[PDB]
Amino acid sequence: MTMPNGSGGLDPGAWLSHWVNQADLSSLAGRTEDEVRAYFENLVQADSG
Amino acid sequence: ANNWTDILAASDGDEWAAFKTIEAQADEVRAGHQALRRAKPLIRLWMNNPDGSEGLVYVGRVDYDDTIRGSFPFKNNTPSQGVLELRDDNYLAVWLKQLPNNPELKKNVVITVDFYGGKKRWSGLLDKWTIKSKEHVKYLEVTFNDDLTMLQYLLCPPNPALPIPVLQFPRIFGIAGPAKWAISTLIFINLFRVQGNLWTLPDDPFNLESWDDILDWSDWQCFVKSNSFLLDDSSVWTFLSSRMNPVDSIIADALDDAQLTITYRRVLTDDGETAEGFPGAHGIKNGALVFEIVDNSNATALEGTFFSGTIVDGFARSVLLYGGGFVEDTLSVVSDDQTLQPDEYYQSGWLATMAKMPWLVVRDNEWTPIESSDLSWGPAKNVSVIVGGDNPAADAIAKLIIETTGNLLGYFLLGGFSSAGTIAADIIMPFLVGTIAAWLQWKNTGRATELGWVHYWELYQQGAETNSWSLAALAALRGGFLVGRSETVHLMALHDSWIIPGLHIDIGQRMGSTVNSKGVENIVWVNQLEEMTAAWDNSAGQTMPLSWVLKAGKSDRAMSIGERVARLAKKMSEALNNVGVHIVQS
Amino acid sequence: PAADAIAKLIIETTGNLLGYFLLGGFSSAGTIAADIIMPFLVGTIAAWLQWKNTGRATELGWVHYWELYQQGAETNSWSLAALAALRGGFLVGRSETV
Repeated sequence: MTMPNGSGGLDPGAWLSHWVNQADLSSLAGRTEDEVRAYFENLVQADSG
Repeated sequence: ANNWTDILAASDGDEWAAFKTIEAQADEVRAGHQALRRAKPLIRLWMNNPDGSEGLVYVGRVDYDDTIRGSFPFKNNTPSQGVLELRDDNYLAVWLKQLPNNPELKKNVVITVDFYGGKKRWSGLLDKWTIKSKEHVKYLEVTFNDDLTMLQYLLCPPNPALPIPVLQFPRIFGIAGPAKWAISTLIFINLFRVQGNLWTLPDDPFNLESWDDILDWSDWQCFVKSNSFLLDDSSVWTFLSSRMNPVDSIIADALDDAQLTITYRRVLTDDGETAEGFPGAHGIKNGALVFEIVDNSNATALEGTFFSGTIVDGFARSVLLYGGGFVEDTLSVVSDDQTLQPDEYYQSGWLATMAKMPWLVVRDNEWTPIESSDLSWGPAKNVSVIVGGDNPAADAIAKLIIETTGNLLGYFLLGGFSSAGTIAADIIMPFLVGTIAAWLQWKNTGRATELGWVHYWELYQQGAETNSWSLAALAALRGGFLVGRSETVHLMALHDSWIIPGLHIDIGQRMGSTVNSKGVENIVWVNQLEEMTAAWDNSAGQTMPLSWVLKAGKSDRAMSIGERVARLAKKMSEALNNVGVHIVQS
Repeated sequence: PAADAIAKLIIETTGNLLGYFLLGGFSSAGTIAADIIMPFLVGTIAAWLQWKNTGRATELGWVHYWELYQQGAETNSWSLAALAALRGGFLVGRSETV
């Protein structure tokens, strides 16, 4: 379960790749209802179809 | 630094007298080593404070001569059970028996067994006790669980920094970084959460300048010590994912792949011991547990380590070389090995084994101080591994609803359902759930080359977290290839050998061993130490002095059937919990 | 299931998205939406029940095992009976005499 290379072992295109923590653990407390709601509303607004 | 000329002058020019002086010094050093090896253990029982405050409170001490029998194993990254049998007239046995019905006492008891003046310590919580009758003679058999069982009851929620029954986003928690830092950080975040999430988490918990100095950590029962994200020297990274999984289950695969060791130490400040290197390390209370991830094997290091050797030229240094995609790692021998010796090897009174320079080779021949129980080797099994299932990046339910209904509405407004002329844009996504890039197959070229024409083909591997391979493809493949590999395990019993377990060699540290069997006399099997049990029996019938049994290396093949069934059952239960929590409601 | 059942995720989200679309939300971001992101939050809203046994903590003391995840006999019933599910979970790691 170890990645011999560095951060390049992660997949940037994964579904939850934006939520993988590396050293920004202060952002965990920012994952409340309002912020997640705004993020996903932005995505749905940007939806192309 | 007494030179030969100085010693000869002190002996008045008599070479025989000078050499007798040197021999006496060597004899006194050997006698000190033997006394350290044969020293009795110190067994002490501690309890929680009856008023409910912090700090373990000293209950008492069990004499080694007053024991009936005892058995304490130290295992690599695995919980172990310690067993202590006492006579029921013993005062600590009486105290333990009165404990369940004593309303003035807390019900948790901690045992600490100290070897070599506290240098080696086995500490653990009480699991149970049993009053057993051997021919109308009653004795108390007391079972403790070692302090690595706390990681089974520590679990990582999707958002450890937020209230659990309110909103736990995202679905799983994923942390990526240097291996030691990430494991220690996961443990620390869960410790913070379970202690109360009272304060705000900084970016890096182990950047000690981020934590305020006014903060009080004395109420914490467990601590984790590690270097910062930037200062961590772990060569390889790791990705750890969890959806309410236990911490030990989360970190087992990473620890195995990086050959890392979890070391626990219960800091008895009543003995004068102190701790440093973690937040609040100065105000910790008596009997507080501290965890540390260490690299005792040094297999992933830049300079490599010793993976093999022969009794006629010692160990051989090899370094890991990673193939395409870093899934496969082979060993390349350092032809001109010029690694400097550790500075600790030049210090008086040092006995430990440094990770960078293993030294302990245990030889078996006609005149051997040990007994070798069994040495088993088995080749690798499966050339290729398949890991996968569904790929959420392609057919997540949110996509399947929103994007597909938008595409269908666009097609409808263009008039596709009125007449087939219109060209659609992905209106069939719900029909292809689990089919687009849903798998990862890797064939281990090195394993195939080592195995040959006749071999087992492939194996499907399900990870500890069911939906994390898409997040870390490489980590999933390496964890899958952790299973069916070449396995060597050797059992030793050190009866009166000069080897001092814990002092000369520790858990997770590489050592070589030989077996007096024709064809492999010269070969040295180099494995990282995995188990060592200290056991004794004071019974009149059979009386066994305190003896150590080592198990170097690990093998699923030579593991007993009961142990295999238990390990499989544990993994199956964890996977069942993960699948059940990943179930989508109807 | 009371928050992200598949029936909800389909019908309610499709209706909300259609209302937003007809108002013109995708034409220009000015419109304020009403829960068009429900499928994105599956398994995250009120999905857990955590209970700390104060009596057990008082019995045990400063040093104790922290927590345990428990799966019920019926995997989709805790939302129907929270209290029963919590008591069934606490049935496991208790003081035992035999």
